[PDB]
Amino acid sequence: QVQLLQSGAAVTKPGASVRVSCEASGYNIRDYFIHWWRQAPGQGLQWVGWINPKTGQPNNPRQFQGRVSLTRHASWDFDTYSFYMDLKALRSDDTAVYFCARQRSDYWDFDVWGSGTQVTV
Amino acid sequence: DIQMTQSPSSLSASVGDTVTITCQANGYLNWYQQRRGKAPKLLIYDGSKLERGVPSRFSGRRWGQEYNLTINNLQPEDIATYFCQVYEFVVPGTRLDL
Amino acid sequence: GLGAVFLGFLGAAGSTMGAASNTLGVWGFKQLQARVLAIERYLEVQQLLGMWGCSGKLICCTNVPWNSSWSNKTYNEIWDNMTWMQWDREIGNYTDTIYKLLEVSQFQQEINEKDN
Amino acid sequence: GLGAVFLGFLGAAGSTMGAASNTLGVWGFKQLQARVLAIERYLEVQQLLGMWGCSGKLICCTNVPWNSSWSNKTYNEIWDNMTWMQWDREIGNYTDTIYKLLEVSQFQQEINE
Amino acid sequence: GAVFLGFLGAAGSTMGAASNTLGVWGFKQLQARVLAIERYLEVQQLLGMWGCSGKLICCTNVPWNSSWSNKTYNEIWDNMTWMQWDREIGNYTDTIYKLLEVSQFQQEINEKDN
Amino acid sequence: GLWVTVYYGVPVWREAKTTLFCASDAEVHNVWATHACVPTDPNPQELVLENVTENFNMWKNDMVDQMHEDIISLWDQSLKPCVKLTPLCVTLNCSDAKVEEIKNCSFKATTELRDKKRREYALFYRLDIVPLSNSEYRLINCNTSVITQICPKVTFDPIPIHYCAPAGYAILKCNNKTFNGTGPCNNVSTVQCTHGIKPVVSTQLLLNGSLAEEEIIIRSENLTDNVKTIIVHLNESVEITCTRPNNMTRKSVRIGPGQTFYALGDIIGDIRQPHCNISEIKWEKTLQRVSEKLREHFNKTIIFNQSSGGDLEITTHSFNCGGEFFYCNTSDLFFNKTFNTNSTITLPCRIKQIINMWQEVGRAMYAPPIAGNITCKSNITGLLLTRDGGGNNSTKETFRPGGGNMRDNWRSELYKYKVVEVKPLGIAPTECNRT
Amino acid sequence: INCNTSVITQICPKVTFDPIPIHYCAPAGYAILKCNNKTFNGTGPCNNVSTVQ
Amino acid sequence: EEIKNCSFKATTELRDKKRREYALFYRLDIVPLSNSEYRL
Ligand SMILES: *[C@@H]1O[C@H](CO)[C@@H](O[C@@H]2O[C@H](CO)[C@@H](O[C@@H]3O[C@H](CO[C@H]4O[C@H](CO[C@H]5O[C@H](CO)[C@@H](O)[C@H](O)[C@@H]5O)[C@@H](O)[C@H](O[C@H]5O[C@H](CO)[C@@H](O)[C@H](O)[C@@H]5O)[C@@H]4O)[C@@H](O)[C@H](O[C@H]4O[C@H](CO)[C@@H](O)[C@H](O)[C@@H]4O)[C@@H]3O)[C@H](O)[C@H]2NC(C)=O)[C@H](O)[C@H]1NC(C)=O
Ligand SMILES: *[C@@H]1O[C@H](CO)[C@@H](O[C@@H]2O[C@H](CO)[C@@H](O[C@@H]3O[C@H](CO)[C@@H](O)[C@H](O)[C@@H]3O)[C@H](O)[C@H]2NC(C)=O)[C@H](O)[C@H]1NC(C)=O
Ligand SMILES: *[C@@H]1O[C@H](CO)[C@@H](O[C@@H]2O[C@H](CO)[C@@H](O)[C@H](O)[C@H]2NC(C)=O)[C@H](O)[C@H]1NC(C)=O
Ligand SMILES: *[C@@H]1O[C@H](CO)[C@@H](O[C@@H]2O[C@H](CO)[C@@H](O)[C@H](O)[C@H]2NC(C)=O)[C@H](O)[C@H]1NC(C)=O
Ligand SMILES: *[C@@H]1O[C@H](CO)[C@@H](O)[C@H](O)[C@H]1NC(C)=O
Ligand SMILES: *[C@@H]1O[C@H](CO)[C@@H](O)[C@H](O)[C@H]1NC(C)=O
Ligand SMILES: *[C@@H]1O[C@H](CO)[C@@H](O)[C@H](O)[C@H]1NC(C)=O
Ligand SMILES: *[C@@H]1O[C@H](CO)[C@@H](O)[C@H](O)[C@H]1NC(C)=O
Ligand SMILES: *[C@@H]1O[C@H](CO)[C@@H](O)[C@H](O)[C@H]1NC(C)=O
Ligand SMILES: *[C@@H]1O[C@H](CO)[C@@H](O)[C@H](O)[C@H]1NC(C)=O
Ligand SMILES: *[C@@H]1O[C@H](CO)[C@@H](O)[C@H](O)[C@H]1NC(C)=O
Ligand SMILES: *[C@@H]1O[C@H](CO)[C@@H](O)[C@H](O)[C@H]1NC(C)=O
Ligand SMILES: *[C@@H]1O[C@H](CO)[C@@H](O)[C@H](O)[C@H]1NC(C)=O
Ligand SMILES: *[C@@H]1O[C@H](CO)[C@@H](O)[C@H](O)[C@H]1NC(C)=O
Ligand SMILES: *[C@@H]1O[C@H](CO)[C@@H](O)[C@H](O)[C@H]1NC(C)=O
Ligand SMILES: *[C@@H]1O[C@H](CO)[C@@H](O)[C@H](O)[C@H]1NC(C)=O
Ligand SMILES: *[C@@H]1O[C@H](CO)[C@@H](O)[C@H](O)[C@H]1NC(C)=O
Ligand SMILES: *[C@@H]1O[C@H](CO)[C@@H](O)[C@H](O)[C@H]1NC(C)=O
Ligand SMILES: *[C@@H]1O[C@H](CO)[C@@H](O)[C@H](O)[C@H]1NC(C)=O
Ligand SMILES: *[C@@H]1O[C@H](CO)[C@@H](O)[C@H](O)[C@H]1NC(C)=O
Ligand SMILES: *[C@@H]1O[C@H](CO)[C@@H](O)[C@H](O)[C@H]1NC(C)=O
Ligand SMILES: *[C@@H]1O[C@H](CO)[C@@H](O)[C@H](O)[C@H]1NC(C)=O
Ligand SMILES: *[C@@H]1O[C@H](CO)[C@@H](O)[C@H](O)[C@H]1NC(C)=O
Ligand SMILES: *[C@@H]1O[C@H](CO)[C@@H](O)[C@H](O)[C@H]1NC(C)=O
Ligand SMILES: *[C@@H]1O[C@H](CO)[C@@H](O)[C@H](O)[C@H]1NC(C)=O
Ligand SMILES: *[C@@H]1O[C@H](CO)[C@@H](O)[C@H](O)[C@H]1NC(C)=O
Ligand SMILES: *[C@@H]1O[C@H](CO)[C@@H](O)[C@H](O)[C@H]1NC(C)=O
Ligand SMILES: *[C@@H]1O[C@H](CO)[C@@H](O)[C@H](O)[C@H]1NC(C)=O
Ligand SMILES: *[C@@H]1O[C@H](CO)[C@@H](O)[C@H](O)[C@H]1NC(C)=O
Ligand SMILES: *[C@@H]1O[C@H](CO)[C@@H](O)[C@H](O)[C@H]1NC(C)=O
Ligand SMILES: *[C@@H]1O[C@H](CO)[C@@H](O)[C@H](O)[C@H]1NC(C)=O
Ligand SMILES: *[C@@H]1O[C@H](CO)[C@@H](O)[C@H](O)[C@H]1NC(C)=O
Repeated sequence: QVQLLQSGAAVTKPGASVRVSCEASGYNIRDYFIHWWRQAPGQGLQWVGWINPKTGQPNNPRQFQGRVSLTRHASWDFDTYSFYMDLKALRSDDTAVYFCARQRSDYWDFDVWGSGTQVTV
Repeated sequence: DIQMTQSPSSLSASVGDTVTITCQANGYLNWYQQRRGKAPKLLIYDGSKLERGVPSRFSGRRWGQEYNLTINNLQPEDIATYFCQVYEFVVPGTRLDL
Repeated sequence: GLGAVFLGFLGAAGSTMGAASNTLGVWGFKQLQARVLAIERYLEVQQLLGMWGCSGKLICCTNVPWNSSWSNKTYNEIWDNMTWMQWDREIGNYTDTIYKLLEVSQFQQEINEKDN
Repeated sequence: GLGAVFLGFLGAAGSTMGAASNTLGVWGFKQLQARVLAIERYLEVQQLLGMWGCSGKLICCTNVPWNSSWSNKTYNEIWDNMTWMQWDREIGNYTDTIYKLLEVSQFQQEINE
Repeated sequence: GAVFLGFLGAAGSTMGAASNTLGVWGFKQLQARVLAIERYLEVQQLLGMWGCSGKLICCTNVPWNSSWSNKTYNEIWDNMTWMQWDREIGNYTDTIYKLLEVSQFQQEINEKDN
Repeated sequence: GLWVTVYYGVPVWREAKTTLFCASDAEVHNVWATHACVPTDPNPQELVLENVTENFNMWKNDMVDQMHEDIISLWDQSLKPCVKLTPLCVTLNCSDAKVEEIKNCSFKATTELRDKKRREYALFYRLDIVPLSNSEYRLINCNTSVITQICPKVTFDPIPIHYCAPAGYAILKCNNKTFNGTGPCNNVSTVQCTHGIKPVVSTQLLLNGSLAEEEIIIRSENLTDNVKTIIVHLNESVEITCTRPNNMTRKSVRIGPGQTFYALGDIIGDIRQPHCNISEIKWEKTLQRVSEKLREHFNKTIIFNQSSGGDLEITTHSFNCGGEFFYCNTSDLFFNKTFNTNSTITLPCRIKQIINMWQEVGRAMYAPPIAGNITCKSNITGLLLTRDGGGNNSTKETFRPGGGNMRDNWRSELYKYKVVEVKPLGIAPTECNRT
Repeated sequence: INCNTSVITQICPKVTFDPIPIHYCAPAGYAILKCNNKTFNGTGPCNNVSTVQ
Repeated sequence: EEIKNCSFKATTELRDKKRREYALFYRLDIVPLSNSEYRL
């Protein structure tokens, strides 16, 4: 649980694509799931989906289905696993900051979070 | 179809007193605090168990379908937007006071 | 040794106490562990009985009085309404105390016949 | 455990029925396997004897009579003409049946008290 | 296992007073279990063949010849403990075991023809 | 009372975990190494308890955990003797196959004569070899782990195996017939020795295996949670049978002293793309029956949609067919199928030679080819699905087939078992007062 | 002579391959029967049999 | 004279190919062949 650093801020015009990267080194990445969260200005948290590190099986809400695509690319060593999040279509309401979380056990609790990556349109 | 509500929507209390927040929800509930622009942090999981790294004076209790979070003797840096976190449902919190 | 007889005791498990009486590789190393594990359990039961003065007798009585602290219920109710399982749950805490008191009784009983 | 006690029974094997009464590596895993087999064998005899009411008794006496189908012979021929070898095969076919009725005989004795 | 440690209690007390009162881990443990279980049966094996098959104190019908020992009963259970007893008879323990064994067989036959 | 008595052989048991051994029923070595399994009893005991109720949960059951550990060891033991294909990763100059699925080419490797180089031609599938840069390829998994070829002698046929409890222990099972996954069942029977279980490996549609009766049982750790998978059990056997029409040719390639590498050799006969076919009307109504069961458990309208994506081992149905490992779409079965003739649904798909099964750290394995077409039937008796949800949905609760951890395959057949220790010592009050 | 069909392994220099008499000795609960018929081939009954552990 | 930084090459992903690599070793970990040459 040493760190869960994320990518930097980026700006994309409507109709473009944005890439956000999340890296984890300390803990064993093949044992705990990873979740992605969204938060638009002046609003609470939102759910984007989860990706299983063992097998790259994503799971996203209906609204984001067909747009967001979660990918995991392990390094040569079984450490510093890289988690990506790509979306195709943009909307005026997609202006938000996306975080990188981690599920610990059956209890849906998150103790390590990334800094954030603000994306505008 | 887990449901939850936030009755107050606006909280105010002077420093040094006892203030509480409640989130009536089904299933497991987790409490988080969010600074301005930074990621949240976990206080308690399963409603009562305490996370490592959260300072004392932060504790929670469960009574039926309602969850208690007791905040006491406020000191600076404690102002936060507290929200209850169900599996994939989070409701907006409330800035405590200052 | 044979486990078939052990499963025989399990018949009529739900019946009352009174009614019950009336009625080189992994494959080869796991087997060896089971055989060593299985044989120990048989001797563990025998070892306790051997030092209780009972030498394999299915029903065996003793002379230790029953302390009212552990339990005090009428005999008929226990053997006519209760089951073997519920007995272990309430006495399970005090089984160790009961076991120790049995040991001294047999030791005292045998010594008495010597001095006479 | 000790095999000498087993050896003594083999003595006078050919003697008549009555006369018998009157008179990490390869080495270490096989040894362990044989040792586990040796100890298991002893309890098989004890287990059968214990459930028949035989508790450390060289000779026992039960309370079950013979069925006429098993055999029809009297004492003198059995105990002075045959030997344990050929005699056993005569009753061997009924060995399993006798075991079942022998265990219940001891069990029903204990419930009486 | 604790029962064996119980015998060592009051070791120094006199005989009379004592009566009144896949890997390295997995195979070594396996060997110990088969070694310990065998040792238990070696003691039990001898006891059964002698007619006393679980009694705390046995009772036998073999006379005490003067050959092995010669001393008064009072000066056996009052001055020395069990440890010194072994050295005086430890050499001849084989003879007593064989002689005592045949006694059980002889007694059994005398019971059968009764 | 006032006097104690001890009873031996009483019906008392308490939960415990203990090692279990194998048993086989009825010349050629097996990967499961069933030759060491003791013969099964001619007629196993099926003692039944009448007035006793017990509760147990399969999710916390240790029987499934033990099976998962030993199965891994068996494959580890199986691959130890036969050789490992280390000396095959070189600059594989492959352009195309004369017969984007099959690639024919040769690799420059030496067997003896240290200062000499001689080429040998072998055929590999397109997905087996990944590009190195044009017209240059390389073996996929040898920058992560060493590849070892399965021993030719052993066979992959799954035969039933019984995990049979040791003496002094009992296994409790109940046939509640609509038995819930977790909770108390009031009809428990004690079986000393379990019944046959087939170690089958699959990812999406459980195959072969036992069925249910007059029910469509749905089991999961918790319905509300999303990560937890849903195990469906079908009472109707929807037969699935398919073949590989193409004809192979075995060929041996030297790689070292006493080491042989069997390649795909030469292709004989016209190329025919492999596929698997499934009855249409039989499957179309099969999901509808499952949909009705899921409707009451969720109260909302249900839609099946294909898997979102991922690795080839989870996004495609996989199984073993006579030593050949398949990976098929199963996309036409769960696409746009909202549930509120002789037509047959064909499911074209391809084959993979190097398989990363038993997902773990740094471990690969190569499957030698087999000459001649192969035919294999099978029964579909359960679907593994992962619910896709964000809530706040007017009905429209989408269900997407997926996979999960290997133990989920066997939990569907071990869902009624509990190994339990037996304590036959009992103490009761009695007025005996031993004479 | 053998590298294209097998792998040669040196014998450990320390060990000695000289034969030393050994006893194949049965466990407890089992016996071994040997009969000392002066003239007797592999098959056939023999009337002088002794039990050796 | 306590820690030495230097280069060499050994096996890689592909047997035929080579890669030059560098690592730091302590002075007493390695021994000289003789000038500017060492080995484990
Ligand atoms: C999938 O996951 C979900 C999510 O976890 C899980 O949901 C659980 O479901 C079970 C069963 O429905 C829940 O357990 C129940 O909890 C009830 C509420 O207990 C709380 O409130 C008690 C005060 O009484 C309240 O309720 C009554 C009745 O509704 C009401 O009149 C009152 O006014 C008041 O509102 C309180 O005492 C209790 O605290 C006790 O228990 C907790 C442990 O839960 C313990 O830690 C405390 O120390 C204290 O002892 C708790 O705070 C409860 O009423 C209910 O009781 C029934 O069962 C008992 C069994 O003996 C009966 O005796 C009794 O009469 C009732 O019939 C039951 O215990 C559980 O809370 C859910 N989970 C969560 C997180 O809430 C699913 O089960 C999961 N599914 C699967 C398949 O795994
Ligand atoms: C589900 O059950 C079916 C039916 O038994 C299984 O199909 C069987 O698969 C085996 C795999 O080896 C076939 O064995 C083969 O038989 C042929 C012909 O005898 C032989 O030439 C091969 O060398 C091999 O031994 C078997 O014939 C086949 N059964 C049939 C065709 O009826 C299927 O494998 C089971 N499911 C799973 C996942 O295994
Ligand atoms: C498998 O179980 C399903 C129910 O889960 C059965 O479907 C019902 O079968 C009965 C048979 O009389 C029909 O009357 C119903 O209309 C069917 N549907 C429902 C929703 O109940 C199905 O028949 C079972 N199949 C087998 C082979 O037993
Ligand atoms: C699997 O089922 C499909 C049905 O779609 C079979 O495909 C047909 O096979 C016959 C065989 O003579 C051909 O005449 C048809 O033209 C085929 N139709 C289609 C649409 O492909 C297929 O042969 C079956 N395969 C097996 C192994 O049973
Ligand atoms: C092996 O090489 C392939 C292709 O260059 C690459 O995709 C893969 O990530 C490498 N292995 C590891 C463990 O990174
Ligand atoms: C706890 O929650 C209940 C229910 O919302 C509320 O009535 C009570 O005042 C709360 N108490 C504290 C100390 O937060
Ligand atoms: C179970 O209870 C019923 C009803 O009292 C009784 O008839 C039956 O005999 C009981 N079962 C046993 C095994 O005694
Ligand atoms: C026995 O009972 C007496 C009185 O009920 C009590 O004082 C004593 O502690 C009990 N002893 C045990 C061992 O239960
Ligand atoms: C036995 O001890 C346990 C310890 O947790 C306790 O919960 C239980 O109530 C006790 N039961 C009896 C009958 O003393
Ligand atoms: C044993 O003999 C006695 C005396 O003749 C007799 O009373 C008794 O019934 C016999 N035992 C049996 C089982 O018949
Ligand atoms: C004796 O054996 C016959 C068959 O061999 C059987 O029919 C009969 O019931 C048996 N009788 C007894 C008393 O065992
Ligand atoms: C025992 O039964 C078998 C059954 O086939 C028979 O062949 C054999 O002759 C029987 N034994 C004797 C001694 O007759
Ligand atoms: C130990 O020796 C002392 C005298 O030295 C004696 O008083 C005591 O009783 C002895 N204890 C035992 C257990 O023999
Ligand atoms: C007692 O021992 C003496 C010593 O040799 C021996 O001569 C004598 O026969 C023995 N008597 C008995 C009864 O053991
Ligand atoms: C016991 O035997 C040993 C070895 O023969 C001998 O050295 C010792 O003196 C003997 N002791 C007695 C008391 O006879
Ligand atoms: C691969 O083989 C072809 C043979 O047609 C040759 O033309 C080409 O140069 C080769 N490429 C290499 C060795 O990189
Ligand atoms: C199976 O268990 C359920 C639990 O609610 C029960 O209602 C049902 O009657 C049981 N089945 C049978 C056949 O008793
Ligand atoms: C099994 O019982 C539990 C507890 O009542 C329940 O939550 C669960 O939904 C049941 N199983 C199914 C498949 O409904
Ligand atoms: C319990 O299951 C057995 C399994 O065959 C069945 O025979 C029996 O009828 C069942 N019990 C009830 C009450 O239906
Ligand atoms: C499939 O294999 C069988 C087995 O002999 C053979 O008879 C048949 O001709 C084969 N068919 C094809 C299309 O390869
Ligand atoms: C494959 O390529 C090699 C390249 O030399 C060629 O000789 C051969 O004819 C091709 N076809 C097959 C089936 O090997
Ligand atoms: C879902 O529940 C509601 C409320 O009881 C009911 O009106 C509706 O018909 C249900 N839908 C189903 C069972 O599909
Ligand atoms: C199924 O998924 C596809 C693409 O993923 C989508 O176009 C279609 O609308 C989905 N089906 C629904 C929502 O019923
Ligand atoms: C088969 O699956 C692939 C991806 O796994 C998909 O692109 C393709 O469309 C599927 N086949 C059909 C006929 O849709
Ligand atoms: C999905 O299913 C709905 C159900 O009626 C249908 O209207 C729609 O056209 C389907 N879309 C696709 C892409 O199959
Ligand atoms: C095709 O496959 C069959 C499978 O039995 C085999 O016998 C035959 O030799 C192969 N080749 C041809 C040309 O049929
Ligand atoms: C598959 O289902 C059929 C339908 O009766 C059955 O005959 C067959 O035995 C099943 N498969 C297996 C392997 O039992
Ligand atoms: C989402 O929640 C709001 C607030 O309860 C509700 O009005 C709305 O109908 C929900 N969405 C759907 C599709 O039901
Ligand atoms: C033991 O019980 C019997 C009757 O079962 C009775 O006659 C006797 O007096 C009792 N002994 C004692 C010491 O109470
Ligand atoms: C040896 O065997 C023969 C029979 O082949 C027998 O006649 C002879 O007596 C045997 N030898 C002895 C010494 O008995
Ligand atoms: C059997 O062999 C033994 C070997 O010592 C010999 O003493 C004996 O006389 C032999 N008996 C016969 C009948 O040959
Ligand atoms: C170490 O030696 C290498 C030579 O390969 C050189 O490139 C590098 O700059 C040197 N210093 C460090 C800190 O690596």
